Amino acid sequence: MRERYELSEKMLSACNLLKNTINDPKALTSKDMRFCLNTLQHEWFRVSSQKSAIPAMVGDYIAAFEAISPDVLRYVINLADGNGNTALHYSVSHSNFEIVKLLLDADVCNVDHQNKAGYTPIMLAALAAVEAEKDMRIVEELFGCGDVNAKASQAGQTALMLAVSHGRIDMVKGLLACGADVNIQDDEGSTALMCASEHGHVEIVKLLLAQPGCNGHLEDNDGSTALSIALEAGHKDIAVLLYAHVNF
Amino acid sequence: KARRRTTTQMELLYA
Repeated sequence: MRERYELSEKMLSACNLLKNTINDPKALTSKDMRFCLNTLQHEWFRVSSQKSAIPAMVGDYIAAFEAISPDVLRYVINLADGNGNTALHYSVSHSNFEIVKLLLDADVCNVDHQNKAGYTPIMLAALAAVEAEKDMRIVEELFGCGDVNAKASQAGQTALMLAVSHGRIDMVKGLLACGADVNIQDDEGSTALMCASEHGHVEIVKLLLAQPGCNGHLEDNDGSTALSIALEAGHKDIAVLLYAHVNF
Repeated sequence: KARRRTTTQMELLYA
């Protein structure tokens, strides 16, 4: 058997103090707890969220928190820093998918939490570097735990739109396969399909078009369709694919 | 428009 990483004395102390005040909102927001809570947060982010975070150490911390109290586990895992980021945001963004998996396994993450920038961990996953087959299953696990159709505070973009705009075909297939709606329009009326036509992703256009109920007729706020956009972007091959679709 | 922008990993993470 492997000897588990233990919480630092500062962290154990803070967590035991938290356990004893967590159900008392007066105590929790008081001056007397401020140093405790800052220490708690400081330690958790140092251990869980740096690029060089040790996955085993994070997993052992999670177990240690649960053993102290399930309420302590929920509390720490869901801490957001001053950028509004949780450990789930940072671990998705650093492509540290071992840690992403350990966090989902705790079954307490607020996976729909929007950071200050306005994005959820699912949106961040759309742009993350996925190297292995194992990692994509972890990503699809993430998609299944949250709302894949949530809209960013910035322009109302979805994870699907972000994945399309980057040409990440792996990722688009994942989102679609976990229930991402093709027809959602951002704040300006733009669809995923329109994103695909701006960026010239012919393979992604074919994939979106192949989805049941994919609407090529939708117009953005200035009456532009995917077809009208495609022609202006110079993408003849996309335009003929789009034209055949809206006239099938 | 947002549909034409290429958003980076860091634009998603930090305001």
